[PDB]
Amino acid sequence: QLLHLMIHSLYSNKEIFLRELISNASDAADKLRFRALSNPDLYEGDGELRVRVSFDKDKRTLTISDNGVGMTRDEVIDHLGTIAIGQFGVGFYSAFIVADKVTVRTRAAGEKPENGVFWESAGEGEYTVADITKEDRGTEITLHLREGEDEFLDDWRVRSIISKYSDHIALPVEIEKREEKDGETVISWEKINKAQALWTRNKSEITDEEYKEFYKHIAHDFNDPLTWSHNRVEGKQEYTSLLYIPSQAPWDMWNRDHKHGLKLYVQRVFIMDDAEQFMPNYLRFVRGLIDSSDLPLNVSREILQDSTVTRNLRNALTKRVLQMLEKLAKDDAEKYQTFWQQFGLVLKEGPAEDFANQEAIAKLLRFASTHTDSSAQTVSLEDYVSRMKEGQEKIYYITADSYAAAKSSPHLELLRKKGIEVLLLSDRIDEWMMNYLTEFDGKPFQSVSKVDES
Amino acid sequence: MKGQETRGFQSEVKQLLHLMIHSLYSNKEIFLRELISNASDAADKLRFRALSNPDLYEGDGELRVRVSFDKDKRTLTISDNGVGMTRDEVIDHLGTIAKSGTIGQFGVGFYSAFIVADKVTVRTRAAGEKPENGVFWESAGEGEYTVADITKEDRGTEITLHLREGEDEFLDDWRVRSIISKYSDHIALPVEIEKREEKDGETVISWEKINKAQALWTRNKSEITDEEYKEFYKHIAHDFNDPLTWSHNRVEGKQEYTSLLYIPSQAPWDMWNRDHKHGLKLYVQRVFIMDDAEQFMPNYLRFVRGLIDSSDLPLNVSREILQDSTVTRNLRNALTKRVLQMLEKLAKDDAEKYQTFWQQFGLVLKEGPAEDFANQEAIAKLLRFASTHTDSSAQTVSLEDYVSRMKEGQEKIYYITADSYAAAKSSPHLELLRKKGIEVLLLSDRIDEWMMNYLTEFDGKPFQSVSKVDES
Repeated sequence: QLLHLMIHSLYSNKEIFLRELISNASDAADKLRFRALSNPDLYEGDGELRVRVSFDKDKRTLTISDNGVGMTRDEVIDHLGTIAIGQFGVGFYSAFIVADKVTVRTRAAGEKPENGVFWESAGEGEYTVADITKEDRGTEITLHLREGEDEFLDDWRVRSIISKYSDHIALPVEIEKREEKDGETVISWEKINKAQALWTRNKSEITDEEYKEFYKHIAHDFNDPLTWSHNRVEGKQEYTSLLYIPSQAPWDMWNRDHKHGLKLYVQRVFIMDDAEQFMPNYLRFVRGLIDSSDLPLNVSREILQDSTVTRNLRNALTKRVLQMLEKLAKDDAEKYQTFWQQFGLVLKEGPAEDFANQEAIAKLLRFASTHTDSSAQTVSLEDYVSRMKEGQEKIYYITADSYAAAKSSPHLELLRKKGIEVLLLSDRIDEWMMNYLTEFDGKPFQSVSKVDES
Repeated sequence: MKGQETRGFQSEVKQLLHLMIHSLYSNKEIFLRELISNASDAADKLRFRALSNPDLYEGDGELRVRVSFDKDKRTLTISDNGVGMTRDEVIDHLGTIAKSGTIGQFGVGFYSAFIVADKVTVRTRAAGEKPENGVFWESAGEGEYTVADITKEDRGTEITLHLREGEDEFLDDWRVRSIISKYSDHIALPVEIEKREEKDGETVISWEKINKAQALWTRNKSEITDEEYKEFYKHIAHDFNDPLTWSHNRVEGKQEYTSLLYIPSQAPWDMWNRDHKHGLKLYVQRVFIMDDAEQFMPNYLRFVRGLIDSSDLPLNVSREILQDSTVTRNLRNALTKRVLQMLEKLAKDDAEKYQTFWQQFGLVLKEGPAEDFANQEAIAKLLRFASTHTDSSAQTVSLEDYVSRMKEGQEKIYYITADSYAAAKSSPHLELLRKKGIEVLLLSDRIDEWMMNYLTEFDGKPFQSVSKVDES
């Protein structure tokens, strides 16, 4: 039970806990830097945010300490007391793959050090909570390594790993550096981290693993993105965007209770997650961030809804997704087919929602067809067009509930006989979509079906 | 259906779950991969018990797995004709699962399944049993299951998922046909999908193979995709991680066999265990013999996963035999060399992936210079160290690299031994050397010490250290 299912689902990469606590640190710092803008005292001492990693080979413990927003006993109770922010939970329990005891100690931002929180668990089922006095604010996680997990006690190996999960993080990730220097012990801290907000760096110098690690960072997805697009704009609109396209559709995609939007930053200051006013509905699947100069620091989820600057930004961002997608479509056909398998049904509600970009959208669509006796929705409108017979004016299509149903079940033999190709639309939404996508490249569509004799 | 009896209760639940569902939403299409891999295995086991009793095939000797669905009923079936299940194997394996709702992989599959289906039904009959001993099984995957004895002429297992709503992609021909094609390109057992067709009033059913159906290692290197390889690894190693590289080789002549050997991206949680799980997968004349056959690799390479098809071994061969078998010894030696060539290559083609390998297995590989003198030289090149040459603790120093950087007139390879990279770096009395400017390997692994008592020289050059044992 405990063993198997995970030894294969999560234990795959037992380093997972590490690329989470660090991610949590990179977010706790963000929140703090946002509160402290208008409330300097929160920094109460050190304003140089960083996450520190260190180990005690003798005591067998790895520690990760950050000085960000820290937590409240309620915030803690909430994440670790699940059943009789989110990543912290995953990272915590995920740590047990490599640890038999994980201990947390945190004191909140702007709080009496006497209001610190202490939470511990030896894995199993019994935890330990306690109010305590924590001097420096932030969160500190101490792991007690199991036998055989001594790789997290080797300066080299540990350093190396940490790198793999922070080159994309802006928060400095410092590693302890003791050096036996005359008599006493000189304790230093050097940073492994390049420490610059990813979207801030020049595309030229960002590795693919960095873009990929960064996607998993903001989207909270174990999978890699299919493509992305990094763009910096100046002038009319001044902002920086970095948008992704997953490779697997999230479970909450087909729900009224979403998970969509872009991560919003203003003047490099974090504002909120899931700013849904930035992408139209037919692009719910896009993930990414936007860092605007033209938006106030005090923007409201409410403001963006009636915000013109936002609509303008949304329109611009919309076209980038469409370009990204077409570039993918020409650059790597195999991944686009993946895209289409995961999101084709979401993209089909675009012709009725976005007609300024209708042509573009239509080019990204794929269809099943008579041109191959398979149901592979591999056919593109342009392809269809290129194969039309001389004298053919219309793009023919049939609608049904099944590929099968629409294939040899209708009355398309006249067309078959004339050697004309017929799109075989068979998705629940196709019928509705065809009310808005009425012509492509100057050639109008037309269905086959019953009842019609002028 | 006689004797329908419902069985309910057990008592366990927490942490684990939420953690898994998190990863079982990462890919709901996975349950399909499991069932297909399962039928693939429930097929090799039938072929093993085969020759010892050719009557188990009861007619159909063409093993396969059929996938089909019914949109109106919202069902998806994955029936194979492999070995099957005994009422007890059923209750034993399928019971535990149903009890913790809300061998081995036989669970991931059904678990992910329930995420997708609000009901899974399993009609089965183990090979070599009267059609009357057919076992039925079902469960809303809530807390209780139902069992009954049914009659199933057809041997094998017939799993059926009733799809939850919103899970319509699994009733979609195109859609379903891909995933299958995705999780079977690397499988030998044929994977067929139903091809229904109404012929003038009637409805004729046929089955078309979507699968290539060739044993991966039986195909030419050229023809195999880098992806088919990676997926084949996961299938036999049970490791969701891609491997770093591999080595496919078909040897003809004096030694008739084929070998596919991989080098995992990460050390499992049992590398340093006396309850291992280490060994290759043995095949004889293409027929599956056994798993984790540790008699084929030297202990210092226990990290290697892969398989082997011997043409010089009897369809008998047992662990006990391989152990005392000459043919085997010559193979372990042959494979050992191939692993080192592979490793040696990796170091050349991708200094970065090799640095991963080092990181993951460097310490296991350090036992080799003293447990295999015959190859001590090759092994010595593969090792990597943290020298003074760069102000870093990174273990990126080749011993060959070292032979280079050696002020003329120098003939010894110098090294320090410490408990930490820290100690080793300056804690000693290095100065004298630092002055004359000489490269010094900084060793900080517990095993290093043991190793330096046997690793005497490398490139004709002997090793000399800068010792210091200061304890009152």
